[PDB]
Amino acid sequence: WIPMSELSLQQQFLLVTRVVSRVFNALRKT
Amino acid sequence: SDYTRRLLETVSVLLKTIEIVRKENGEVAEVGAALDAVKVEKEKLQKEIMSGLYRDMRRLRKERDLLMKRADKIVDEALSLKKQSEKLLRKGAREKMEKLEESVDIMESEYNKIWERIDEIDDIILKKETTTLSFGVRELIFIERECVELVKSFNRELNQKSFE
Amino acid sequence: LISEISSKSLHNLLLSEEMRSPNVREVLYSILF
Repeated sequence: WIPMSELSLQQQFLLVTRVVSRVFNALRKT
Repeated sequence: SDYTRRLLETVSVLLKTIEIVRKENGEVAEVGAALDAVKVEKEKLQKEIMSGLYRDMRRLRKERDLLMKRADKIVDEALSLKKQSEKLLRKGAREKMEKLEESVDIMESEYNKIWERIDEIDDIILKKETTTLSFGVRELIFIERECVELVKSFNRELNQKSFE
Repeated sequence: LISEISSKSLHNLLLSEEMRSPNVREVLYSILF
């Protein structure tokens, strides 16, 4: 798991971009 | 372990595309279609792995839930036997008392057996997680970044070629 | 949690390239705010 309380700023940017990418992939099929 | 074999044939096709676009100056759209085919086949393979994993997960979790439901039945039966013994203690019939306690003892034995099988289902669940999640999807992701960085390096080389 | 496991597997942080304490994280979060 390696929880998020030890990561970096750009790594948290990677997390939020992967979340928004999954959301966009879910919504683009409409 | 055939996932890496089908994907290895896929990336062999990708390297064949790389060679034929490097030699005879093919269109970039062909390499794009090849990388998209690799991406969609990786996504389909991941979906197949997830479908099989969720199938065995539903089977294991439903067997575990059946075990807890049977444990609920056995503790309800044990409570019924204890209540029957409590009512019969006021009467003084000592012949059924030993039978009731023996039935409670064998309930306890099957309860311990149920706990043992719950544990040996749980660790099977954990291992069937970790083996697949450590081997399959991670191999697919590693080779996916490998093939897309090969494509990106070749595209950079082609950009260098075109600007001179 | 269907895609959460794939998200756990996907993240490419294997190149750390950091090279302190979580108290410094708190004070730097305050500075950023």
